[PDB]
Amino acid sequence: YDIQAWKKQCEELLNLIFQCEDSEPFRQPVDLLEYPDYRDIIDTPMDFATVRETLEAGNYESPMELCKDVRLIFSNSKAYTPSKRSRIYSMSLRLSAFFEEHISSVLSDYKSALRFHKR
Ligand SMILES: COc1ccc2nc(NC(=O)C3CC3)sc2c1
Repeated sequence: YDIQAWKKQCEELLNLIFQCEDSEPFRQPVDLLEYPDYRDIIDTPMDFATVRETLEAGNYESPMELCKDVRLIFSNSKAYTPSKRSRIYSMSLRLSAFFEEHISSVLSDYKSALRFHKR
């Protein structure tokens, strides 16, 4: 029932994501010189370095907020892809499956700890 445990769990999951070759396109903000129309489609850019920096600055209050930003990385990829068969989008789908598989226990444990705190 540790209310704070999610933070280090998220740090470790981000470390695993950075070791995945599938995270390459998502490690830093999308390069606007490479994709000049990116901001005409995507209103809120997001990337894993921004997520890691937000976490390390103490600017996430819960793992749900971190999960919302990670999911935005994947929805941006889906919105920007010209095809569902594109390389970068295909990498985003595998990385999303990996992330969802690992974040589920983090969210469950945190929500359970909060419920215990308010019992
Ligand atoms: C910024 O995130 C994405 C997501 C999907 C994505 N699909 C792409 N496709 C191409 O470049 C084709 C050779 C023409 S570039 C790209 C970039």
